[PDB]
Amino acid sequence: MLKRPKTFFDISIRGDKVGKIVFELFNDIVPKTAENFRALCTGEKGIGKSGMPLSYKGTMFHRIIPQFMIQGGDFTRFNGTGGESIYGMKFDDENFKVKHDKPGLLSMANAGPNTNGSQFFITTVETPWLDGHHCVFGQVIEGMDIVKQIESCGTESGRPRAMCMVTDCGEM
Amino acid sequence: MLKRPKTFFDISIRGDKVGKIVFELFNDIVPKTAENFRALCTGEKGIGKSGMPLSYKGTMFHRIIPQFMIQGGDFTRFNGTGGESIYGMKFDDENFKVKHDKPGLLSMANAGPNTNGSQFFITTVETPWLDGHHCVFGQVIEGMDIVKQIESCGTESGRPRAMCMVTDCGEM
Repeated sequence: MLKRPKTFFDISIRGDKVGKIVFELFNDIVPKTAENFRALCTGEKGIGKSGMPLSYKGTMFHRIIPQFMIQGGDFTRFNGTGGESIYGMKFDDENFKVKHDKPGLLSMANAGPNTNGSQFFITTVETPWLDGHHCVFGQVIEGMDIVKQIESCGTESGRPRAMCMVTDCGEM
Repeated sequence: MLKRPKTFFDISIRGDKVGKIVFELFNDIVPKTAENFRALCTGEKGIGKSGMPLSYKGTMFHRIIPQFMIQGGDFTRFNGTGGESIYGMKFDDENFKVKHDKPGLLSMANAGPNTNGSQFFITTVETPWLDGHHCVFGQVIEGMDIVKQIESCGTESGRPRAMCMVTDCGEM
């Protein structure tokens, strides 16, 4: 019998520590996707195939769209073109059971079907149009205000107006 | 009678504060170029033409080449395609009096002649091949170890292996 894992990001904005976001991952619904996020928070898998630490520590939210989502998780290229899962470069969309039906959902970014690596995004609104297309695997249980601070650094193109960093992360 | 201005960057690497770099700017040799760096350290010019704060606070070293230089200063795009001077988008190469003849020199990055904005770079070796082509305008007087820590995050393509941030900056 397994519990939902908890992870956290420590956030800083524009160089200043702002607080902590705490996630709960649905390992009961998408075990393989949740477990990817869990390991990348802990860095426990060491050095990935790209020769980089498999860890969100020191990563940026490189795409931020107000009234939509914030996106991060690229720890090989820090610009949205990289990232790597614990399973390899890419892994398949596990399932689409959970809907983007509320704010503060954790969901896998992808460049098409079954291209999951390490990039994730956090919704700040309902985004049902992403249902069936991005795999929701956990939710924000603490720190939605921090999410809304990062969101407030965004533009409609997604280009950020400020650098928001995961300065530390791990499992609680 | 004017003294050389001093500025500083507070650095963090991979999310951890590492220390401070202190510069001395040759306002006696390149007054207009030094003054651009001075203002952008203080943020005193407020909001630039691109609608962003004219400030290095929260900016990244987006290009890092070991046994060469580290490059930062893009506060409009955070990837090497942006930046803005206090004089406008671009300003002319002031002069080329000072040579890239020692480590720890501050020099203006450019995409060709007279395209100076806000991107700078710090040499960690002698780079005489950049003489006559990039405008040297100050030097590192404290924290060369921090420069060498950032450099150690680089690759030969210039892609960084870690996120090194100016978390605070100003004039001393």
